[PDB]
Order: sequence, then structure tokens, then C-alpha cells
Amino acid sequence: QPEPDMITIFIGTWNMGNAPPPKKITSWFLSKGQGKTRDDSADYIPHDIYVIGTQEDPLSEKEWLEILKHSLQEITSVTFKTVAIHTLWNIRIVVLAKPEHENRISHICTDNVKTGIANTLGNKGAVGVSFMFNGTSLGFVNSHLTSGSEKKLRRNQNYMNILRFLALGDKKLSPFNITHRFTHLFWFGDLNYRVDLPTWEAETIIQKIKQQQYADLLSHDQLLTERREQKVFLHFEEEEITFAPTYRFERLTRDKYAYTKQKATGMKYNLPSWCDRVLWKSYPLVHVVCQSYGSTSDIMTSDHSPVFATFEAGVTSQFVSKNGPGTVDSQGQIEFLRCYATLKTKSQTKFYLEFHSSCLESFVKSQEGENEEGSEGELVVKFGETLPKLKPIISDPEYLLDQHILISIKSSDSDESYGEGCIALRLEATETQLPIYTPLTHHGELTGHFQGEIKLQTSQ
Ligand SMILES: C[C@@H](Oc1ccc(Cl)cc1)C(N)=O
Repeated sequence: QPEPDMITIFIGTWNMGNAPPPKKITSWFLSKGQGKTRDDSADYIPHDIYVIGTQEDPLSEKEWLEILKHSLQEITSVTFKTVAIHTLWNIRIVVLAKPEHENRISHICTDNVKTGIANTLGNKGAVGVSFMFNGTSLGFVNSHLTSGSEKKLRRNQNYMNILRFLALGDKKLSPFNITHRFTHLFWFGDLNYRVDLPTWEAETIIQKIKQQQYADLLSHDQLLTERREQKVFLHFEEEEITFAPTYRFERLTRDKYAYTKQKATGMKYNLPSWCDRVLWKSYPLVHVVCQSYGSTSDIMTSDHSPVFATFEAGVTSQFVSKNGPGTVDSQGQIEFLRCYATLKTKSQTKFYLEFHSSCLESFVKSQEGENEEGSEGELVVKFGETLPKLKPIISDPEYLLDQHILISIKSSDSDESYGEGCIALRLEATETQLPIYTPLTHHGELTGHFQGEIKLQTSQ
């Protein structure tokens, strides 16, 4: 039975509005309703992994697992295995997988972050799950961010706190936050970004939604505009939105948006908004294709409609050779030529690099680079031809070209990372000097760039 080189992943996010679900929610898992929907001809074909994020979830873990498993079994006739379930307050993540994947899945981690201080600590934050699927690391974040049209900055702060403090994935990757720990990272939830138009335009917005004319609404979506200004979700992807705003509905119909200020809303307007979102970030040159992104039309217990997104995701096998794992393969080497980091920092310490990769026995520390002044004020750290030769565990090009090198640039004085990035080994050529490039982030904000050349030697 061969190991897969692709899997499909279902991502669901639903703010349940503290109400039990209706008896049938199969449309969610089938990617049926509005937007980019799944072909009818696929309905019996199970996804390999289903990741369900809920917010304002009133159910016990047991109650929700019984509804989810029984839903998937009715669709697929497959009894899914529970990989992980983690709840913070009313924020919940469930990971279900096909039984054939039980012995492909390992290194399961769960964590949560509570966002805010005093007043603002008590119901918002994130849950997450990570695991290995054969040679591929997968991370999943369900966040319920701060509500309110006038709190986009708070939401951006919630995002930074979650990506700094959520403890998922390989703890040996110590310089790296969750935005670098995974081959594929899916971040979804009630992100709570609103359509930023005047309150007096509510009925005009509703009109536009009834005509399925979303362009003038999406141009004011705070998540799209904040992302375009690099304020949040830097280096994440989102599929084009082609479904109506998923909030705020009158319960038990989808015919009415309930936007007017009420005591129950803290006297706040809730203009129709795309609160409920799925974004991802995969390592460079790994296959990931969104095959659905939409909302259900027939699940109306909440003031939110469920959102679905499905993905094809490239996966690799758990590679064994004569040599590695357990030793190096002298027929393999990674060389870095003419490398330099450009940092936005105003500081003057020496810097060194750390190279982290599952293709190495352990991370590699470089010598300190040479600081120069850039023409436009910047710090340029020159490594030249000084970077150490990396000794992969396996030289087979079928393995090595599928790998990635995480780079941290660290202060010699503090050993603190100033920037993290990632280089794909999926090169156009081996035994050939080729340009490489990564942006550098810290706490998920741009801090610089790393560029140079790579020369990859494999056994072929
Ligand atoms: C790894 C962990 O649990 C799993 C693994 C795979 C699946 Cl599909 C479900 C649960 C264990 N052996 O306890």
C-alpha cells in the first residue's frame, strides 16, 4: 500500500452563537452552499483530514465529537479517528482523520493562547493542533479574535500574541514561531474583521449582497486591507471570497442580516461582514491548492454561517536509506555562497545564522557575519563564502529536493533571533550555484531579507 504524495484537508470554521447545531450539518463537510463549492461527483470521497474550528461552541467535546463523526460516517461510510480535540472556553478545534492514516500521524501537539489583559482576558484567543503526517508537518490554528468594527488594531495584536505564544510543532525549532514550524499552516476562525463602511450604508450593503455584487464590499474588508498594508497575516494566502458575508444573520433564516445596534450588541452595529475566514501559509514550492472556499446556506442555528475550505496539500514519505537517518550521507551537501542578510534593526551587535532542517542531524550555527552600512541606512550582514557546509542525513535527490532550510539570524550579544525565514531545496539544478531568497520576520513582522546563492549536491 503506497505512501501518498498528496492529501486533501477539510477546514471548517463556525461561530455557533452559543446554540446547538441543527440535526443535519452535512452541507458543511461537503463544501455545498455559496462561493467556491465542491463538485457533486466528489460527495462520497472522504478528505484525508478534517479540521473543525468552532467559536461560541456550547457543546461538550463528547457531544460535538458524536455529531461530527456521525456526520462524516453518513457522508462517506468511513468511521473517522480522532487525532486531537482542544477547547479554550468556547473555542474548539477537532482533528479527524481516515483510519488508514492512524500510523502516518505522530507528534500530536495541542495548545491555546488567551488574548487580552484584565477586561479583555476571558473569552477570546486561539486553540491549535500540530502533527506529522509521514514526513510533512501540519499546523492548524482556530482563533476567535476581538469583535467590533472599530477594533481591527486589537485583532492584529491578538494575531501577533497567538503566533508568538502558541506552542505547537518541534520545540527544537526554538527561534521559530508557528509561522515557520510547518510545511503547511492553516489559520482560520472567527477573525472578526468587518466591512468598514458607514453605518448609514447598511441597507445599501444588504442590496449589494442580494445582487451577489461583493467587489465594493471586499474593497472595504478590514482583513484584506490590513493584509495589503502588511499589518497582519504577512506571507499568508486566502482564496478569493465569492460567498455572501457570513455575519450577522437573524437565526433560523438566511434571508435577513441583523445589523442594527441593540442592548445585546453593546449598542454596536454589526454591518454584514466576512468574520469567518480560512488562510494558510505553506513552505516555498510545496504543492497547496485551495479546491473550495465557501459558506453553507442551510445551517441557520447561529448568527454566523459555517465556512468551509478544502485543500490539496503535498506530503512526503518518512524516508529511510542505508545511511541516514542515524548518520550523514557524504554524497549530499548544501553550500551557501555570496550570502548576506539585510536587517531593519538600528542596533549594532554582531550576528550569526542558525540553519534548522529535518534533513540535518541537528541545527548548524555559522560564524559571525561582517556588518556593513547599506546605501539607504540599512544594516547588511555579509556571510560571503564563510557559511558552513550543511551535511544532510540522506543524499537521495527524491528526498533532499523536497526539504527546506529554516534560517534564523541571531545577535551574538543576546542570542535572540532578529529574523526568521525559509529556503526551499526544490532547485532548478543540482551542483549549480542558484539564487536563493527569503524575507525575514520576527513575531511575524518583516525585519529584513536573506539572499545569496545555494549549491546543492545530491547522489545523482
Ligand atoms: C499519535 C497518537 O494518536 C493518534 C494517532 C493517529 C490518529 Cl488517526 C489518531 C490518534 C497516539 N498513538 O496516541
